[PDB]
Amino acid sequence: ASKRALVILAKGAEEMETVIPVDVMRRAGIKVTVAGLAGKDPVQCSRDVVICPDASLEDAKKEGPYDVVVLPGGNLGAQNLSESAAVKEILKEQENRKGLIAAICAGPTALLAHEIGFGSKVTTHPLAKDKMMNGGHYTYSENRVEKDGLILTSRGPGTSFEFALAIVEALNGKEVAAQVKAPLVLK
Amino acid sequence: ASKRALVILAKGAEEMETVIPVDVMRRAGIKVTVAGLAGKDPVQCSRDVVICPDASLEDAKKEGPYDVVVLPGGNLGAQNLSESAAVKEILKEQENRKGLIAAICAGPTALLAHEIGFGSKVTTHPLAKDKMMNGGHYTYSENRVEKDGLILTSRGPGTSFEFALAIVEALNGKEVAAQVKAPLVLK
Repeated sequence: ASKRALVILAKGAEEMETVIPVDVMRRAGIKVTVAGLAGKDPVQCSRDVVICPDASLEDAKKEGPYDVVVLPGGNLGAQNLSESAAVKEILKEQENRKGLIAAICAGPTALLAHEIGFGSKVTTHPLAKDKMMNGGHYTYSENRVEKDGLILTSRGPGTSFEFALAIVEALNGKEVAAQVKAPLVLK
Repeated sequence: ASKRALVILAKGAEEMETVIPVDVMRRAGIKVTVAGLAGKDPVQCSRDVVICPDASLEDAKKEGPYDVVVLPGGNLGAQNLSESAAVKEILKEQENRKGLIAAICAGPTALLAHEIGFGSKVTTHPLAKDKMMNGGHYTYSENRVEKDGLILTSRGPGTSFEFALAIVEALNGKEVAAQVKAPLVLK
């Protein structure tokens, strides 16, 4: 079987947190769709790297369901994800069907904005903790990667590989994750 | 002073090895130019991530000199860099002016193709070692990041942050590198 992943790309997204998971998941044989929040046009990321999405979020959502919905970080990117009604719908449906939801660095704050996974233990970038914890709807963790059921979170660009490999393990198992990890030269 | 970096992007380049250094260098205040080898059109990377270069290599080379020329990996990308006469010229001029040259994973094999930095200690991805060592023109290292004078090399996607931070330290110093590293959440 071939798992499917939806990565939602918005203006201001952290490019490393977008590309590392996309790349690693594809190395794991996961069919990944990089969906542009604003449409099919190129997206200017946080450090000006411009990525051309595979399709618009509008079209991509029509090709669901996905085994995992991935939310990259980047403050401005996360804010755009948090303000999107389309994102809210996708996350609510994914949660309802018991599908994996993964967010990294500032990305988890989008879960808060859409009231997703309340009651879960989560982590975020240290600078995004206060925002994420507003209201005490989650229990905070300092672990590099935190997985509480179907809510998988991570802390920053530097934890992107661990984050991606955790997604791979959840979808394709520990063996596949180990096989994909080796050639990456991660110590 | 504001250092300048030239990142040469070719079809088949490893997107993580392209984006991590670009992102990290920009966080370090380095003026980075993502130059498309084939032109100004979007580049399809090794794991299908499509990046739109800031400019064509042709135009970018006219805005030199650069404090560092960066060669991402990815077998097909490295091969394209190795076959480019334009790349050969840029690297030879950078070497001649005693400018830093950085290559990662499969990227160093391009140095071999253009006879750059012979006699230097270098590292590459384990799978690129035999190609790099053809003729014994370099001395091989297993270090995650190897720097011998103006030739800086690294092993793979998983060493991209160390590689990028080494470039930052060489250009802007140890203090700046430490400041940029902290928010990345690298352990």
